[PDB]
Amino acid sequence: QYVRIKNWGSGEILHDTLHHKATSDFTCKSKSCLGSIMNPKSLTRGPRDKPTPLEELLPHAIEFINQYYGSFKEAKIEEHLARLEAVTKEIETTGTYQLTLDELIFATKMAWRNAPRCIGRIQWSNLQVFDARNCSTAQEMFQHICRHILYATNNGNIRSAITVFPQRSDGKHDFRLWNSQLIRYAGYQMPDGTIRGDAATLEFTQLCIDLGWKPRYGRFDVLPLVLQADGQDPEVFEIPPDLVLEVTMEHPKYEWFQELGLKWYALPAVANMLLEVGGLEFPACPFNGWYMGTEIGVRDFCDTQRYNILEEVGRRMGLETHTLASLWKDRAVTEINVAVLHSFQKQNVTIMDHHTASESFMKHMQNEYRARGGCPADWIWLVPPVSGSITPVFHQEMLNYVLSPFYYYQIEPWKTHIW
Amino acid sequence: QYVRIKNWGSGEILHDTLHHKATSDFTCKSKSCLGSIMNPKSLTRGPRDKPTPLEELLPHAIEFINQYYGSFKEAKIEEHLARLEAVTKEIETTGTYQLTLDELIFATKMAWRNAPRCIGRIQWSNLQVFDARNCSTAQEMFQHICRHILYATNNGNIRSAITVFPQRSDGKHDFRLWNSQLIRYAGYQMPDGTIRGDAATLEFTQLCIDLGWKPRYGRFDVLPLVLQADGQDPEVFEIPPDLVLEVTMEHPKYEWFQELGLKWYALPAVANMLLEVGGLEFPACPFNGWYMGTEIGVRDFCDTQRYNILEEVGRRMGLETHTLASLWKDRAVTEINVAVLHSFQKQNVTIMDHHTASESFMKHMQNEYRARGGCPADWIWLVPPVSGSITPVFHQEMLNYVLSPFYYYQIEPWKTHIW
Ligand code: HEM
Ligand code: HEM
Ligand SMILES: C[C@H](O)[C@H](O)[C@H]1CNc2nc(N)[nH]c(=O)c2N1
Ligand SMILES: C[C@H](O)[C@H](O)[C@H]1CNc2nc(N)[nH]c(=O)c2N1
Ligand SMILES: [C-]#N
Ligand SMILES: [C-]#N
Ligand SMILES: [Zn+2]
Repeated sequence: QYVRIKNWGSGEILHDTLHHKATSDFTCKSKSCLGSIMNPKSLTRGPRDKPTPLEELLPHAIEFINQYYGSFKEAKIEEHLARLEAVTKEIETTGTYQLTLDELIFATKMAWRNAPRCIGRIQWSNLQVFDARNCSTAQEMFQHICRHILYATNNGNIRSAITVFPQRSDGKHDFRLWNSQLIRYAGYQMPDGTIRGDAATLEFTQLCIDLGWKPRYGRFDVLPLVLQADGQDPEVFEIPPDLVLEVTMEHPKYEWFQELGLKWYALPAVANMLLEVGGLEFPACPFNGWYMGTEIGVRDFCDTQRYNILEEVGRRMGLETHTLASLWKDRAVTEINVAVLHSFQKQNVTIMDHHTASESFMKHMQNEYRARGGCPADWIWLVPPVSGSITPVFHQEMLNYVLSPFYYYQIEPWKTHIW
Repeated sequence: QYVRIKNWGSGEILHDTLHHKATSDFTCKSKSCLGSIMNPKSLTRGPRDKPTPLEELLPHAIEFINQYYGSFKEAKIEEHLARLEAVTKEIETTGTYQLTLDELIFATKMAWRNAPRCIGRIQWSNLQVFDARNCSTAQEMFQHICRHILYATNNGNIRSAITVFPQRSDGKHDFRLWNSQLIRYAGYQMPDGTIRGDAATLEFTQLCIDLGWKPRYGRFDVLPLVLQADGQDPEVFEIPPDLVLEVTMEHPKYEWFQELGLKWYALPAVANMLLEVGGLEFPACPFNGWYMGTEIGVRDFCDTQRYNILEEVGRRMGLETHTLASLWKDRAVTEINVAVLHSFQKQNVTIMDHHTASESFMKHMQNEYRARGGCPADWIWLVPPVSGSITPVFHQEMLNYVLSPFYYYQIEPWKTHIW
């Protein structure tokens, strides 16, 4: 059996069978639907005290091995069987197991492919993987991270990449990045009460300050890298400025846009998620793609809880800023998005508009149903923050489910860390 | 216990306990989340052959009675108990029961209040209820419907109202409106292949034609009323033109907007849903509110599957219509929304912009948690089709669940009708 999915923009239908591979449980009860919750337990993978129990690890590893050998065009049964047996014995004798380089590479791409909230998965097969499972010290992490940033930025020609640090063992020697993303701006709560910079990073910025970092009280101060190696206490690392590429904002027609003094970094790199594969868990695996215009223009700049610049852009456009019914927000928000796209393109920094991204995803989704009868998708995250109905993703029904490999969230490290 | 709900725009939290009253099951499995499905079984109430079984009716009626008497500021226990006993005996002796006028009025408002996909529920206590449970013929339905339209339009000063026809008995004498809404435009598939008018009503328009209605092949031809009384075959009824108020579209700055020849009706009136209360089911209960700018400007006019006018508005604004990345759609869509709001306001027809509606709902939601610890809400339907992130509803987490009384969908009558 399957699940019928229809696209109201074209009356097209699809049959989802891939949801049968659904790991465990999502976060919607039998009665209620918690589909709009941002960080539900179902999407989180928390700390540990002892190694993952064999009874549960062994079966997961078997699934992944089979999954891996089942992806080849031409099967290699003999190798398939040899690997199963080996892993089985290893887990049974050592209490865990190591992945081969090719299994890890496959896993990082499948996890990306299974990320329901990612709009850019059509790029899933193009992923540079940096194997840092050898790493043991904070300084070495720092180095791997710097190499990653340098490779991924590629002077504006953004390249998708991921760096995998040592897998979790007993959970008391976890490798962790305490940062939300590799590159982010600091947020400071001034005496008067006002916030300076990015309000979203207040807790973290305050944390860095406690760890010895010198607050520069700027509006766009790149935060430091806070690294945790082998369950060891976190160490602060300033990011070499040459490595951080930034785009200064200017509108193609409004010369006063420049006067706002806005700028944003070119590399979006989630640094705090956990990669799960065949029972193994990697709590440190920073990855990056390239930006979608609306993340910066709509969310980062316009979100009331972020740089909240709408009001100002409105006045400067001379709109009825005090008459909500005039739709001034709609006008300003569009001019901000045009500036963002224009700026990235003028400084040759890879970037994609939400319409193009939307049409792109729709192509990926079709390929997916056509390749494996399914494609986990979170409608709420996949529909752009503006122009929703104008993009095809809006008219597409979709099912959301957790597969494996998968990128899970984690509890903020500073809340579960034994100092 | 409860469920923690957070608003990321203000860090505010709420505790949902009202979800405990959740009827049966939603449409999200234990593993998968079908929260983006438009017409899931969980939201539909289909046909019948025999009267609703006592074993299940009696308990529902008891719940509703209790619910009704529990809403008074000052309890009336004696009356509470008298009513329970009476209903109990009636169901036990007649196989069903009748609601009092006040119970019905309460029920229609609670059902509105429990409609998770409605953005305008802050108006829930203001509802004109027309009791047509006495009705027996198609012509009488037609009359009630005409009275409803006349009262609700109120020459532009739109008033919310609902007309309740006879409740379902054995399911073989159902009263039904075959129309999507009371007032809608016809859609015609021309020989060449092109569609004329509203594509969304092709199946229905074709149906009317089969029933004898004369297709005027226009672009804005008000469809006829197709009424079903007492399980009797449907009868076509032209709507007196004087009763149908229409707004002609013109932009406040672009004189060429008028040249597009757009117009829309002033009364949005869902005509095909089923009202469920204490086990009883009313398959005929047309209701109406007033419009939200985006329903007409964004969905009705811009939806590719509807009047699809974006491209044309784009050319006429001289935008790079062939460069998706230019964000021309974003610009056109805004000008269309301004025309719609401007037009309704110039002709004094009640209407609300999506920002105001959004802020309004957020106020309702707060009152609700504060009044009964909950408020079923469908994020996917409550977030406007454009400017999503710019409205506060977007940053509000919410839970979706089916309570009772409730407005359910139904299977198109022409698919389950015994001619
Ligand atoms: C080709 C470039 C890519 C684009 C255009 C893209 C775009 C996006 C966007 C728009 C989001 C939403 C972020 C937000 O709302 O804050 C997202 C989420 C996500 N993407 Fe991608 N992505 C890309 C590459 C990647 C890569 C390389 C991976 C992993 C290997 C990935 C994994 C995910 C995950 C796990 C999320 C969820 C993030 C969260 O929940 O906070 N994406 N992506
Ligand atoms: C005060 C005016 C009202 C406003 C501004 C309002 C607005 C809306 C909007 C924007 C929708 C979405 C329609 C769509 O997406 O196609 C909706 C849905 C809904 N509203 Fe309201 N509403 C109002 C009055 C009412 C009334 C009087 C009732 C019932 C007594 C009601 C019941 C519902 C229901 C059941 C839905 C779901 C419709 C569907 O699923 O197709 N609304 N409303
Ligand atoms: C409450 C709601 O879940 C929340 O605001 C979501 C909505 N959709 C989103 N979609 C994306 N891509 N990113 C987000 O941060 C959000 N926030
Ligand atoms: C597929 C998806 O459920 C569908 O396009 C929904 C999204 N949100 C909506 N929201 C409202 N108000 N009305 C709609 O018709 C829809 N369509
Ligand atoms: C995607 N990050
Ligand atoms: C609301 N209709
Ligand atoms: Zn759900």
